[PDB]
Parts: sequence; C-alpha cells; structure tokens
Amino acid sequence: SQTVRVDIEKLDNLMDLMGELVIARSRILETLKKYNIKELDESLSHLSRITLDLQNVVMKIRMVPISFVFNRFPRMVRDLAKKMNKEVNFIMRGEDTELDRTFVEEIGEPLLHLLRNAIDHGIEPKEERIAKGKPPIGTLILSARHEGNNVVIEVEDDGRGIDKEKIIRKAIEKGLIDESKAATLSDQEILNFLFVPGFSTKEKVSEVSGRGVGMDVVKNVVESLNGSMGIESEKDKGTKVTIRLPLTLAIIQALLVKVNNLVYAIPIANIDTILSISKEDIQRVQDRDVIVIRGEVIPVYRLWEVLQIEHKEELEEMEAVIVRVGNRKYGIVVDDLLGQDDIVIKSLGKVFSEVKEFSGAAILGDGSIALIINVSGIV
Amino acid sequence: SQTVRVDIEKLDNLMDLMGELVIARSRILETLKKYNIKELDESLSHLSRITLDLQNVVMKIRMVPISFVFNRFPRMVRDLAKKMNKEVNFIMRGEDTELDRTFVEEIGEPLLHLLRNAIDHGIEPKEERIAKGKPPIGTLILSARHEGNNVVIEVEDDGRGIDKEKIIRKAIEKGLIDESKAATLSDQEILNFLFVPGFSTKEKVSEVSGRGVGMDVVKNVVESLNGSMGIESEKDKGTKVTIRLPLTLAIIQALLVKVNNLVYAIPIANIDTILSISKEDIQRVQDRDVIVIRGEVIPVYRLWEVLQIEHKEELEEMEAVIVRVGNRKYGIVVDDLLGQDDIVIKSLGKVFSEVKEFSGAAILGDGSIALIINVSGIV
Amino acid sequence: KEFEVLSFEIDEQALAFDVDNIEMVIEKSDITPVPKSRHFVEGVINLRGRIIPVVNLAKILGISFDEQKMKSIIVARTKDVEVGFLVDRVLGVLRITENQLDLTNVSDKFGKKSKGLVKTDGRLIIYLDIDKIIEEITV
Amino acid sequence: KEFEVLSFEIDEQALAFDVDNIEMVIEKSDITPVPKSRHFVEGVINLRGRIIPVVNLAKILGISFDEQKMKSIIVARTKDVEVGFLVDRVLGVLRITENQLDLTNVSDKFGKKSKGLVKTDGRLIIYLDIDKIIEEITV
Repeated sequence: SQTVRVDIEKLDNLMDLMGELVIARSRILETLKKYNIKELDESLSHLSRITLDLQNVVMKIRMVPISFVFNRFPRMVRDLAKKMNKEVNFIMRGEDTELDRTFVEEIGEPLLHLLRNAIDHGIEPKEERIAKGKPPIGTLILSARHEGNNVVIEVEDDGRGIDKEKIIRKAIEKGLIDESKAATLSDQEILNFLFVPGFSTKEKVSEVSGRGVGMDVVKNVVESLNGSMGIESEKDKGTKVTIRLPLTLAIIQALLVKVNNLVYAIPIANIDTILSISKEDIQRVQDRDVIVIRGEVIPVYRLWEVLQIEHKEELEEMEAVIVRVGNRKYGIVVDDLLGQDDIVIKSLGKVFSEVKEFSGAAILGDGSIALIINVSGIV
Repeated sequence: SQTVRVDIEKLDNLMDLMGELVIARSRILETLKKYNIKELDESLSHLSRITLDLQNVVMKIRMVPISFVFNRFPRMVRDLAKKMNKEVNFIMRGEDTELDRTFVEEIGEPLLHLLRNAIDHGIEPKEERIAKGKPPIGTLILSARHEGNNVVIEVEDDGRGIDKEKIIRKAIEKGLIDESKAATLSDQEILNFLFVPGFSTKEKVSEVSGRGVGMDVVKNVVESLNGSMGIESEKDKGTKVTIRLPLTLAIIQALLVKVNNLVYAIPIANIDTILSISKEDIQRVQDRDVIVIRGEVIPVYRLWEVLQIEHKEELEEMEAVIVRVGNRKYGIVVDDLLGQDDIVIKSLGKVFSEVKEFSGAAILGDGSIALIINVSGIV
Repeated sequence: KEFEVLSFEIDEQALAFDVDNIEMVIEKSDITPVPKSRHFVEGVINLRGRIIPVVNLAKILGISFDEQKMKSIIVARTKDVEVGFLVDRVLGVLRITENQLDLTNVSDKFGKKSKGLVKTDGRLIIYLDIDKIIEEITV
Repeated sequence: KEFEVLSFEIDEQALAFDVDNIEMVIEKSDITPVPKSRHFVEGVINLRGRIIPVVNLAKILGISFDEQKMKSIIVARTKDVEVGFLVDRVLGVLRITENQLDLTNVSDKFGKKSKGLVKTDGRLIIYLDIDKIIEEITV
C-alpha cells in the first residue's frame, strides 16, 4: 500500500512491550495452574492466540533483508573492478534473507573488507583468466539462507583459490604451529590460519581495505556476536566462506537441566544428542573420564563438578547431554532433566563478567531465575 | 545509522490485532468477575497497563507525518506564482506533524486547491503592491501543530483580503439569508458563505456532473473527516484559514447510551447537557413534541421513534441528552446511560447506504456492536 | 465442467451456488438489529474479525419461507464482499456435470441471476450466481 | 553543599550513601544462589525486570555484624553496575550540612572507602563513597 518510516528507538520500546506481554502471558499461566480453573484456560488460550500473531508481526518488523543494508556494495565492487582493470560479475542473492539489525550493522564493513581483499587477491585479470581457459569474466557470489536457530551467510568465487601449500610454510616461519602437526591437518584447517589475529597484518593505508586477507577481522566479529565461521578453498576451483549467526536477538532455545533441584539451561542450538548412560560404562585413559557411545568416544564432564555443587548420593543410570564445541563435542552429565523451553538471556552485570562458565541468567515462567551454561566457557 | 522501512498496511494490521487484545482483556475481566482472585486482579492490572502502553505505541508509529504532502507544495506553488506573474515567499513550519493515513491522503488535494486560490486571489502582483505602496514580495505561511487532542493547520496570506460587503450582498441576491439576519451577522460569520457553492468561478465548479474542487469542497472535506474549519479576512491584511482535524479515527470520544438494551453512541463534543425530565412537562404545540427548559423551547425527540423501532408503551420520567447542531440544539431521549469511552469508527455498510441517522458502526471493548449517531441526521 | 456446489433447501425447494464463494456456515445467534433496514436483511454479526451482513435469501429471490424454521446462515465470499445468507437446512458439497444442466430460466423470478438448472436424481436444483445476487442487495 | 543521603543501620552503627545512586528499597526474602561466586555476595534477585546482585555490605567494610538480624535490601544504581546491599533498619532521606561533615580517613578502619563522618547528638551517621565500594567488587 504505502512505505512509511519508523525509527529504531520506536522499535526498541515496542520490543520491551512485547517482553512485558510475554511475562503477563506467563503470570496468568502461573495463576491458572495455581487455581486449576477450566474457564480461565479458554480465556488465556484466546489471549495466547492473538499474542502469537502479534509476536510474529513484531519479529517481521524487527528483522531486515541483508541487501537493504548492503545496497551500495555492488557499486563499490564495480568501482574496484574498474580501478584494477578487471572484469568480474558480482551476484547478490540477499533480498529474501532477513537478519537482525544489530548483527547486520556490525558485520557489514567486515564483509566489505573481505570482498575488497578478494577482488585484489583471488579475482583474476582477463589475460590470466583466459590463460587457464576459464570463462572470460570472473564470478564472485554473495548469498544467504535460514537454518534452524541460525541464519547462514555464504560467499563463493570461481577465482584463483588460496595458496594453502605456502600458508603452512609461512605458519612455521611465524611460529604458529609445529611441522608434524601441519602434516596431520586437513585443508580447511590450513585456511583457518587466515582466522588467526597476527598471522598476517598486511594492509594498505591508501585503500584502507582491512588487514590480512580480510578474514581474521570478520572472524573476531562473528565470535563476538556468538556465531560460528567456516572456510574451504581449492586451487583454480575458487574459495567459499560459510558464516552462521543466531536467528534473533536475546532468545535462546534451551534444554533445562537441574543439579540438586537448581535450574541450569543448556543451549539446544549447540547440542548433538541426549542419552541415559551408566556409571559402570564410564572409563579413563588419560587425566579425565570418557564413555564409548555409538562406537565413538566422548569426553564426559560432570555438571555438578565444574559448578562445585555437592553430590549427596549416587544412582547408576545417569542422564547425559552431548554438546558441540568448535569442530568437536563433549558430554555433560546432569542430575535431573527438567524440560526444554525457549528462554531469554539476562546479564548478571560487571561483577560476574569474569566467570567463563556462565554469561547470563534468565527468568522462568514461575518467576524463578535460571542461569545459562556457556558451552565454550566450560572447556 | 539505521532506520525501518515498512508498509503502512502492516502497521494497520498490527493495530487490528491490538484491537483483538482488547477483547481478550475483556474476557479475562469476565473470568475475574466470576472467580475474584487478587493474583488475577494484579495480573489483569499489569495487562491493562501494558495494553494501554502498547496501543499508544502502535497508534503512534502508524500515524503519518504530513511532510510528504507538505514538500509536494513548494515547486507546484512556485510554477503557479510564475504563470500568475507574481512573487511570494513560502514559509512552511511544523513539517513532520503527525496525522492519520486516511486524513493525510484525503486532505492533500483540497489543501493544494486552498493554497492555489490563496496565491491567485490573495497575493497581488508586484506592480499592484507598488501602487498601494506595499512590499512587492508576498508572504504565505503554512503551519501545522498539535492542539486540544487534535491537529491544527493554519494557512494565511498578507494579500488583498475579501470584500465582506460583496459576500453578504451576494448571499441576499442568491436568497440564502434574510436582510435583517444579514444586517445582524458578524464579519467572521459572513466569510462562511465563501464555503457555500457559487461565490467563486474557478476550476469547474458550476458543473452538474464531474465537479472540481471548489472552496465549498475544502470546508465539506474537513467536516467529513470530523474536524472544524474557520476563516477571518480583512482589507489589505490578507486572509487566514484555520483547519482543525482529529488525530485519528481510533479515539472518537462518545457517550454510550442504550435503548432496548442496544448500544447507541453519542458524540461528546457536540453536547450541551444531560437531563432527567418529567412526563407531565412534555407538550405539543402544532408540530412534534417540545419541552420548556430554562424558559426556552427545545424540540425533544424520542430515539426509538426517529429510528422506527418497537419500544415501551407506558410513560415514565425519561433521560434526555441535549445535542448542539449549527447555531441550535435539539433533545434526544434515551432509555439507559451505559458509559463513556474513546471508540473506533467503522463503516455502516453498503447495504445500509440510505440510512442517514448513523455515521458509522463500531466494535466496543467487550465485542459489542454500537452504532454512532449523526448529529445532523435527525430532524 | 465438473463444478462442486453447496446444496441447501428453502421451503422444500432446492438451490445451490459454488464452493469457490463460501466463507463458512453457522447457526443464527444474536444478530444485531440495524434500524431502518430494507425488508430482505436481518442485521449484522462479527465473524472472523469482519462485520458481516446477514441477508434473508428468500426475500431477495421472491420465494416462500418460515422465519422460526430457518436457522442456518451460509456465509459467502466474493472479491468485493462477504455476506451471510439465512436459510433452512443444508445438505453439503455436490459435484455437478454439464450433461444434466439446462439453461431454461424464461419463467423464473431470479432467472437472470441463475447460471442454470441441475436435473440430478429427480430433484430440480437451481444453480445461482453469487455476483448478480450481491449486486441487487447493495444500495 | 546540602547533601541528601539515605540513612540506614548495621549493628547499632549508622551509615549512609547518596540518593543519586538509589533504585528503591525492599525487605529480604529468598536470594537465588550463583555458583562459584565471591564470598561478599549473597546471590541475585529479580527487581524491576533486571537481575540485581545482592551484596553483603558489612563483608565489604570489614565491620562486625549479625547476619540473621539484617532484613533490608537497599538497591543502588551506578553507571557501571546496579547492586543491592543487605542491611538492618532504614530511616529514609537525611539532609546533612557541610558544616557538620568531618573528612578524616583514619578515625576508623574502613575510612578510605568512607567519604566522611556526619557529627550529631544522635547516632553518628557515617558517609560512605558508593564509587569506591563498587570499585572493590570488580577486582
């Protein structure tokens, strides 16, 4: 019908009101199971119906397409192609892919420095393109999609590829890794040295295009926003970059577990499976225990131990949650398993910033506080 | 910096779902009235507050600043002024003043006509100003602001002004006023005959079919959007036109009354008093029912009679609402008095087009339907 | 062509219009009276967040009825408007064929608002056209 | 300068910090435990939709105290952090005069994180420095 303007301050207050409405839904629900009223269920269910409709409308206006933000970026690539005397086709498929406004703003100039180093580094001049018999104009692609609790940004080229063979040799010069370790590695872990701060600090003060390959600058931001980044490259097949980031601000789909009847939430996004294990199957080879499950051997940790909560008595069949971290995954043994729900992170403030184990509280539906386990904070 | 691009239709839908939450609020209040629990009284008190805060924010983001229509004028006005061979200064203030989607779209063309007529009639060419020893550059001021829980838009020129003697004498010549009524009428009241057809010739106003936007149209449109419009003019002091429009259609203050246990809303602004009258007093002279109140004679009407619906036979001491229209006021007898609220006016419907007594239906907070009475629809 | 229509009667006379133009079906509960209403309309109800008029079909067509026996509102749906039609009992969804369809409506009151007449299983089911029926009720 | 402070007690000794750095005041009820937390903290509470840490003031000052006696949580508010302080009775807002404020820091053993001492013919109201008290918890 007609496009209008709403500023971010107005949407920030609307977000708080949506938060106060979700609390009121939970406080009527508390009242309902307190007094056990059949008619109040119907009254609340209708409220909850309209509120679900309102919630998803508020989420739609909170999220923005990436190409609304990146609107000037294909023009910048054209001007940098013209500067270097190169022909390249830029493909941008981001109009249907929505991302949060705080996430998109922090990662935009990062992504611009990635593309700006790529047009210099991996995109070929016409003479070198047709020397290899490759299609006469370069192909550089930005795209995105939605996967589970996350939004996946994807960048790909048909360019030169990255000199992985030289990168391990440079890594030995810089003192980054051992040589026998370098021979153990797979290709996508060689490229992961381009996500090490200080491996390459090379820049241009004329261009102001970002240090290094324009990738350790992006990785720091992606980790800061609690995401996860991947890379693959092959010589004259081009390079591809995968970036996973949270679906929405503050909301964290979780599995609520308990130690001595104290609620500790476990992030469902990170997970891998849930299993009932025996203590008679827990074994040890080095300094810490393990269990062989599904033929694989998983490094088990005792929730109550890393949090220092006394264990009064021992029962044989233990409940375990397998969580993924980095490229791997560790076991978290728990005392009781409550039940999943999608919670909202609350800061514990400056006095509790030091603790790696937990980065945030959260308010449950009975008004109770419950802390959230930090998966990369324990191990 | 960041800001939101969204269709007005989506925030109209967010307003619609907000009005569903009012009904759900009224269904939890029903449960509270049966079950009387302080927990739920508290939970509803917090929900009542959140719904009131939330409905203010949705209404606020849905309102359109008039700046889009305002900045359509300066280039149009300059080209007109040039063709009309004159020089005006345009002064435009209160630019991002907020009003409804319906009102911003309807008012734009009648206000363009109001401005067009102000330069054509009002603002003199330079040589006429030099002959009157007056400054050659005209001054035309368009100013918008909030006042009285409504929106005020002032338009004024430093021009010729209007001959009040010509307007009054033409009203006698066209048989629209009596000679002694004309001789007793004040200057500010005489200039309202400008807004009656035939006191200007410009832009297709004598036409039977396909009529243009006359000055009558501008007054009628303002009134049709439930506003008020005033004029004041004087010789060589220019002409000043004041338009007062509501903020939105979602806050129309009414007094809800019932006959036959059926909700009929009465526009609060027009009123004059609410009085319980005796059956002995009411009398007929040689027309319909009258009542002598303050020694003055008021034409009393029975709501159910003027609406042609079956009702009580027997006399009782009846409650009457005195409503003002034009320079007068008539009595409306009603059965019971429900309770005031700021309501949302909706259309009566396309099967009911012939009915003149109701301006618009409406959905009340408990889901009840209530029609809104037209103050000038009953004679 | 295989059209699937909604079958229903009024005073033992069969009628039907397409399923394409249906919103839902309800039982009449508290239809709000509108003062000064034309003879063929009962009033208005709130359904699916919209204000729906409840017309009395037989008083548009020009056929017999009983207003204590009639108790079923068939809510229709065009691009232009959604309107409920108060009638008697309802049957349900019926796939009709062109082979048993006749176009003779020379003697019918609503015969220029009828798409045809379906001669199925010894019944005289008259096929209506929602559009031209809604054009008559509008003021 | 006429300073406005919040007056409240611990163990028959009066204390106070400014109203500028107050959110509100409440009476104690169950304090949610945080695992592996500093010894001068009780835990966390939900106050006005925020998660406030509930500190034990007397374990920061190093003064003698009786834990059961305490029952008043004074919630403070600084730019860095918002923190509740568990203490004894509260009075309310006390306007103090600069004329009666002594600024000596060696009078008692907690005088460095104390802004001064208000001299009076009732119980001596010791003026604390909220700033240096929040500066202690973050090390």
